[PDB]
Amino acid sequence: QKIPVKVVTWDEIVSLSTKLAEKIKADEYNVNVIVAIARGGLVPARLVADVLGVFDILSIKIEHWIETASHTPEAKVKYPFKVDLSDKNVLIIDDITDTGDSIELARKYVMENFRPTEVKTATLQYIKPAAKIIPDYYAEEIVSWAWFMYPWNYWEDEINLVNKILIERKTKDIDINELKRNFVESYGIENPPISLDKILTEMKRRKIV
Amino acid sequence: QKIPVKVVTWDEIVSLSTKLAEKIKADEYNVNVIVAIARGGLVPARLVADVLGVFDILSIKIEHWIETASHTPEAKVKYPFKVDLSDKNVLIIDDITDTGDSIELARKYVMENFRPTEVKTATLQYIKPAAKIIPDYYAEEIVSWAWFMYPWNYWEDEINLVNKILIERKTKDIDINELKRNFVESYGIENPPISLDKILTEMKRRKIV
Ligand SMILES: Nc1ncnc2[nH]cnc12
Ligand SMILES: Nc1ncnc2[nH]cnc12
Repeated sequence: QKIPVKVVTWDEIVSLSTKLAEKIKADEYNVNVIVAIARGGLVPARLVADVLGVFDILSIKIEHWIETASHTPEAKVKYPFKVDLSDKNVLIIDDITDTGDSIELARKYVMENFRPTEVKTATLQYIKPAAKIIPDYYAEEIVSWAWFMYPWNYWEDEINLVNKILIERKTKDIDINELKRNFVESYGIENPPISLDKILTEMKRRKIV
Repeated sequence: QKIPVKVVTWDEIVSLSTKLAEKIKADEYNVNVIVAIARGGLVPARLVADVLGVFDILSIKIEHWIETASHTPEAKVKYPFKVDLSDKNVLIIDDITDTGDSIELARKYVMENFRPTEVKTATLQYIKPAAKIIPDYYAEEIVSWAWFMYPWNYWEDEINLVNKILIERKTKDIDINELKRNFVESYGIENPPISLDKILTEMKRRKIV
């Protein structure tokens, strides 16, 4: 019932994004167009583009669906479109390769619909034990599964982590102090980037509580 | 010949992005889809999405062209596509409104090709004196023109700032100490986020020097 959670800072994102770009430099892959996987790849896409000198970034939104009875997972491009990237070297970017389901779909999608000369894949992180497909480049190998909390995800991640606690509670409990204590117990996070009272307020606004 | 340059940190981006989101919360605009203007809007787009709870982000790349003899400016969507966003509330996001040429184009483009129920515009910064169009939301009003150096633009911006200095001189064996001095004199930057020796190396790699 504990979940391993790792808080990632902006300094780490800069550091990881730069290291990722350096691998691509060293490999002398000449990137013309970066395709970001939305939403997780937008930020790393931009930073890699800055270091490598890539002017053209596009994005595709990938949704993840689960069938209730079978527990079957399915990944889908939402708002799919076509453009002509023939004559271009494409780099697909996302934040993390977990199962590898996302970069697998992105790669197929891009090859069929953008028809680029070449395609490669890159993510900041790569979970060795979990990944069915290995991205062509990654900045950091992860050998033990954890949930990575990115700085562009602090609100949503904390909202979901709070929710996971609240639905266990047999009797409602507003004592923010209980909530904070559980957060430490369950997630190992003594100081959430966004304070839990702010998270609660926002959950109310959204009609989540 | 001096250029007013403002270095923007990540802490400022987080702060600005959040303030921008708060204005949108307060205004009770219910955003379904964020359309980011690439490349400048990708990062702010992501952060705003996190704070507001928006799952769908798309992007359009906007180029800026200048006619040599006439000095006529023209902004153009590159790799244009169409998708169906009817029944959706769209928020278009960019880093800065300078002339306003970009958000003007984006807005027209989006209404004509995505066909959303409603469209609004947002940027982190807005230059009052320069802007011919005004974004619906902005985090910070700028009353005196400056070049804003964003954290996702440090390499490219510094490369261009270095170049502007090098073309004034004839003597072609680059003195780094001279270069650093000029950087302070021309831009007011004593401590560039990326060290100029790294910038120079990268300019070489790209065949810029
Ligand atoms: N392990 C993980 N951490 C953060 N984001 C993810 N998205 C999919 N898997 C993830
Ligand atoms: N004044 C400015 N600062 C940073 N980026 C820009 N892009 C267009 N105008 C800009």
